Amino acid sequence: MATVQVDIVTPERKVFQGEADIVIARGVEGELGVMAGHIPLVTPLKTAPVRIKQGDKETLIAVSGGFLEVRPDKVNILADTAELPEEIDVERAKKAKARHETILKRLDKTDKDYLRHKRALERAEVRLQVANSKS
Amino acid sequence: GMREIKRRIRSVKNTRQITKAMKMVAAAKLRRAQETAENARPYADKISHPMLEARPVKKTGYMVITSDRGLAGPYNANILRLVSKTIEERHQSKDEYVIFAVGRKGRDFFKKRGYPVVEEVTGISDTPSLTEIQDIAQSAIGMFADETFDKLTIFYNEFVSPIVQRPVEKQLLPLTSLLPKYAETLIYSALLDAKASEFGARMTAMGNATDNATEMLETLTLQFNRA
Repeated sequence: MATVQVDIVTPERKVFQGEADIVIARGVEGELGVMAGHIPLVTPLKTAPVRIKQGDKETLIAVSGGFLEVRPDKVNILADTAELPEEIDVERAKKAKARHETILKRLDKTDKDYLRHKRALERAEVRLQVANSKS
Repeated sequence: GMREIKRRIRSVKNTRQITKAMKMVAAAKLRRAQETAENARPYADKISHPMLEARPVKKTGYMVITSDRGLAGPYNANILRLVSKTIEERHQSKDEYVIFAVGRKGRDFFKKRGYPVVEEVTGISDTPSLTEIQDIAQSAIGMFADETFDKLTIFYNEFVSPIVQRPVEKQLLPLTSLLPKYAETLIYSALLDAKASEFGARMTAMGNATDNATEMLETLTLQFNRA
């Protein structure tokens, strides 16, 4: 059992610093399970959880953006709004479950909000689904 | 000469009370900002365009930053002073520039003397966190992104010392030496710098303020006794 850093970091401050045993992530054109010994690898990510294991303690993570960055050693993703397994406020997501979900059915015709509030129906589902994993 | 020169005295006293207690905060608050600033650096660092490549040259957009709820000496009246001197030569046209007025003190300026203003970001915040200008930022970009902007720009109140801070105007969207989140964070960079500077500028005016009260008081006091 070796080790390799996987530091997801929001524009503001760092997020997960600790060394990662084995990593997983869901990219746009597949699934990237971050590890050690990779080649340079960069491509747009999804709003997916990157449960960055640090002691076999597993937990989903809230992410929605950021680009990829891979080497033979390190991995840093510049994701947008992201937070810890406990900083995920379940109640702030209980609002989008009555703010964005209960309005995505009004206006249509021209493309619009199926991808400015349903993509948001991913951040508004991550803060409820990932909201489980707090341990 | 034995009544309302003591009113002048007590009032000047009170003013003295608060300018120093707000001098305390100007540095309480706007040093924290420095933390919530040099933190950006990290992500501020990880580094023909969508079009954010040098193009010409018609309607340009400004983004002038100022304190809302200000009490910071000149550092707010000399950045308006500068948008209203530099646009004086860039206005022989009625394109009318358009400014994104952040901060309420610059806001009001711009709606007294027509300018006009296509956006006025409500209430600054002193953190200022993540969800705060990802509108005016995002939409100040959005106006270069197709395409009513051939160039963006902030009027930044750049931070040298806490004793000084200089009116500066940078250019944002037409870059220099899919991924324009750079622009959005650039606006962080200034919005964040613009903060320090304000309170940087605020305690400096508050010390000076305190002092000026003391002094002035010590003038007034001669009248308290000698008719």
